[PDB]
Amino acid sequence: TQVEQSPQSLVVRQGENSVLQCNYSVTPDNHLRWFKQDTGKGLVSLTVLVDQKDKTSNGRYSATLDKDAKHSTLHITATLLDDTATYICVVGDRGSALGRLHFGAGTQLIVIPDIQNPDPAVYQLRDSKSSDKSVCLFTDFDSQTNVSQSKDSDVYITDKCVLDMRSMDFKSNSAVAWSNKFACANAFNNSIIPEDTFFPSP
Amino acid sequence: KNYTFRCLQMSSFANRSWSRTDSVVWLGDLQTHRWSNDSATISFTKPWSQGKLSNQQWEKLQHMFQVYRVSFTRDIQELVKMMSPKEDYPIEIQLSAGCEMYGNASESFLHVAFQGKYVVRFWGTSWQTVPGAPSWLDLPIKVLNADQGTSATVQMLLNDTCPLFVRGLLEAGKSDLEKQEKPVAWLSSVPSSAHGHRQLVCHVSGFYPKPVWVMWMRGDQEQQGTHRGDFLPNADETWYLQATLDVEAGEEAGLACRVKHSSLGGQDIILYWGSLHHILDAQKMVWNHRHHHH
Amino acid sequence: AVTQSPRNKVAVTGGKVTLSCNQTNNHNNMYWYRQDTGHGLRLIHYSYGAGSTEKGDIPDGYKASRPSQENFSLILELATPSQTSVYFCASGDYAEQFFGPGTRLTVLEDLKNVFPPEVAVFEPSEAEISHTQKATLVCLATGFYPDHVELSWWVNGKEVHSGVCTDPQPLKEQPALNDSRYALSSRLRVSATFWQNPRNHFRCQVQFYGLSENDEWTQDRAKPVTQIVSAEAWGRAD
Amino acid sequence: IQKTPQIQVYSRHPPENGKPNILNCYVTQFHPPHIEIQMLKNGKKIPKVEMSDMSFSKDWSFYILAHTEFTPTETDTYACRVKHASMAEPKTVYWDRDM
Ligand SMILES: CCCCCCCCCCCCCCCCCCCCCCCCCC(=O)N[C@@H](CO[C@H]1O[C@H](CO)[C@H](O)C[C@H]1O)[C@H](O)CCCCCCCCCCCCCCC
Repeated sequence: TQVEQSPQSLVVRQGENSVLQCNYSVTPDNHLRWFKQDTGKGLVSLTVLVDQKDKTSNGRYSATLDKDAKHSTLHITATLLDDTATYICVVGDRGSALGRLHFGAGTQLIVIPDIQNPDPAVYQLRDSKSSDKSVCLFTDFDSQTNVSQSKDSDVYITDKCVLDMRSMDFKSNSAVAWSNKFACANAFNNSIIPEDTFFPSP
Repeated sequence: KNYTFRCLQMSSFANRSWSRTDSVVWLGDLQTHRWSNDSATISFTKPWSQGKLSNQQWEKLQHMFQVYRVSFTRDIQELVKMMSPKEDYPIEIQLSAGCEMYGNASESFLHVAFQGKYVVRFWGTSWQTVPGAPSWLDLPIKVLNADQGTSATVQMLLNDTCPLFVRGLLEAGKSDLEKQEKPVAWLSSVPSSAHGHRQLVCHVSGFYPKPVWVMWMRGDQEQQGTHRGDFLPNADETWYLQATLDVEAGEEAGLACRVKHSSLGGQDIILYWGSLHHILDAQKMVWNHRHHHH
Repeated sequence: AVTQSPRNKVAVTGGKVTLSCNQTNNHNNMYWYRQDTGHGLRLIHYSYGAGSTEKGDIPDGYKASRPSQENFSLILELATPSQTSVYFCASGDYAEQFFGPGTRLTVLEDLKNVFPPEVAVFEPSEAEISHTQKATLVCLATGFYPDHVELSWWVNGKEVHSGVCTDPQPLKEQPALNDSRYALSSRLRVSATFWQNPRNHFRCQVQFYGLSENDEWTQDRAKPVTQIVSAEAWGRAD
Repeated sequence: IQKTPQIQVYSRHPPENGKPNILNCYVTQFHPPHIEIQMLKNGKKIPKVEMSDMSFSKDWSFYILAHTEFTPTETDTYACRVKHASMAEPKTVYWDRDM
């Protein structure tokens, strides 16, 4: 590939600075463009860099270009939850219609929310129709916690997932486990669960 | 006392996949640069061909061109693809770019020909079609003018670089450009296309620079029927020329070939028809006369 | 704006598929790319105007065609499993290209493995209600193949986004198998007072892109066509 | 369009028999550029034939110079054979020290 991006994926605490890298071997290098691709949609152009040594700024995105080093850097200042996307580095080899764009693999940015008051707990939720079926919900843990997968093929655990309650300014993490085989207390056993996690008797 | 600097490029496109581009660079009638399609870098054909430019700024300019050669090929091919049914291969593109020197003043140019006919030039800031040019070239101009970066980098070369460079070549090659080479002359003859007439030939080979004066004389009378031929090159960058005179058989005597050249410095070459020398020379070149020209 | 249709497609090996791309921007040039992980977009076919078609960087198996200015279609004469990818369309008159929303295409070896999802809503626990004064509903869509689902939450007939998170990637129900079915979850978190209102209606809606009316079927189960499957729960006074 | 090559053969010095010399073949006014220029001694292709870089004139027509070392005699015949797409057969032009 003629366009290369570091890092593979980047994880930043909400409201900090995130830095993305791009290195290319495209000749001639007329312009460089950064794109944002939100998971499950198209590409949207954030900024364009033209000059031998160029700098550009769009709201909270800023970018540099050093054609001598064939290098580019994208900065996001004060990162937001809705900035979780893949950012794609594109080099265009002509300044006219006859150009062909060169695409990087893209860096994937995942923004972990700053949980002020963790309330770690695992609840049991029962089916609306069939009393018998039930799930386990690990919820309100801090972003430090990573939710591991199952070593048992009968147990299904999902990866952590951030939800935002807009009117309440409340963000929270939550993973879901279920099995047909099994209690909620020992469902997320493979993850490192917090000491003060709440396991209510069923 | 003018000097014309020419950069000539010939690009051949035989089909969608095959292409070559070769380039030559002349200062007047002296070749300074060659650049074959086969070669990766521009070759010098003189030791002073770099002008008065340092390595670290010649290399920057050679890279400019290196990127251009690759890009130019792929650009034409894409324009062909754009005028798909309208235009098709084979295609011959020729480019003549340079600048003429004069005091400190100069005048730059960039002419382009499509299939032998000149159609596009660079003027001021943009590419322009010429008067008389075909109107199918209109979109390919609109496309190529959207390229602000190339237009700017061409403007730099024509307005600034060409002139600044050539002044350096004229200094560097001062010695070679002012060189003087002695012409050598001999006589022959041939049947005229007219019956009973004979065409006398006066070969003048190996003179430099180009400008020269050759006439058949009857004493103080320049024979007004003298036809000056065209200048033919030599392998050592000297020049060959012949001047012919159509005479009636028997009218050959008394005639002479007078050659003036700057290098001679006043002493003209004068070859007399029927001179013991002329008699001696012709014997030294007798042959079987086949397959002579009809 | 650059439109694309379809947005999702499930196809068989050796089937004819046509991805349409429309633009009212009035651009002369139109591009067809495909996106695969660990790659970055690659060029398939591109046009310079009406009637023009030019082989891009990876045109094998693909045959684009441009009937008019607005529309530009990409045709797969005989489909391959390897042609499973996400297909972006682009257009441009600088040389800024404008990208489409993308088509997700899955081409399978056999259709005898296609299943719709089973959708179940899981009601909030009294424990969570008592301790956080908030309520979470888990939606579980399970046993579907291929992974072509779009999960939406609907409160009282209006779709909601606040208080929602759906799984980024679904998980396979048999991680070892290549014909494995999938399972996706999603969560809706409301305030306890909101859940404690019997007048409130919660509906989890899963759109599954499967077989099309043209495709032939023979098996004992119901024809696994594109369809919406839903699960619902009502608020409780308790 | 397609322009027919004009061929001129001439020596660099006054042609003395048995004396080492240089024979020029100067092909002009042709288009397209792709030409096959060949020099012959008694029909046989002369081995060490050097050629200049192709160029073009104000007419846009191309021109190239071919040259080789040769020793002219009373009987040895020299020619220049040019192959081009504007001709059906190749054009052969023999050296005539007189013309
Ligand atoms: C005038 C020259 C004087 C130079 C003085 C120094 C003397 C040293 C002599 C060295 C040997 C010379 C070699 C002989 C070739 C003659 C050269 C001609 C001048 C060419 C001008 C150079 C253009 C430089 C810009 C360039 O490479 N530009 C590239 C890349 O541009 C990219 O990259 C750029 C820079 O990296 C920018 O980022 C913008 C990007 O798009 C452009 O794509 C070039 C294409 C435009 C040229 C086409 C004109 C011919 C028209 C065709 C006729 C119409 C018919 C068509 C129908 C089928």
